[PDB]
Amino acid sequence: XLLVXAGLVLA
Amino acid sequence: MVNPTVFFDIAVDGEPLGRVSFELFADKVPKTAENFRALSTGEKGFGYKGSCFHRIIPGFMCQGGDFTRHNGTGGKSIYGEKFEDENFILKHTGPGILSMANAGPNTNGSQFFICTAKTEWLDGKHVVFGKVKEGMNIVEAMERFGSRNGKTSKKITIADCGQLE
Repeated sequence: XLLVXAGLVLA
Repeated sequence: MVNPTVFFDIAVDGEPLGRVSFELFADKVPKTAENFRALSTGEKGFGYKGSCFHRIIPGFMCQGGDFTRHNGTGGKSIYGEKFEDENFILKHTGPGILSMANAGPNTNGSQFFICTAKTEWLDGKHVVFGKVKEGMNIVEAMERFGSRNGKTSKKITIADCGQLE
């Protein structure tokens, strides 16, 4: 998808 | 307190591109703003200078601030390895918004993103703490080096950074 994460990047 | 202003001097594969400045909303989120400010000046002996934007998605955002691992797994705050979500008073209203990347609730480190669109779905999950003042066109220029999966075709870098006011 459209996330802004730090480590486990998801859809 | 007057909201502080910081700048990034951006480079593309070493070549200067331009300057982006940000207003930091210390009047809403003083702790979150202070962390970004200090990391931008390097006054704690570490920070954003020389770091890269590891993940850029055109039409979405530019992500950077990982100055220890340069890939999304690193960075630290001036308060320690992580700090809490200060508040969610401010929202992701449009291009230029400056907001904290995280790995779920209360895991703010040093990673951030500059929005190139309104990102409403992120409201309440990511702490908004600033907005681009000058050089949005430079952000737009940075954006063209990203891709749908985030990978950048050129090394986008913070050649220099500091506080203007």
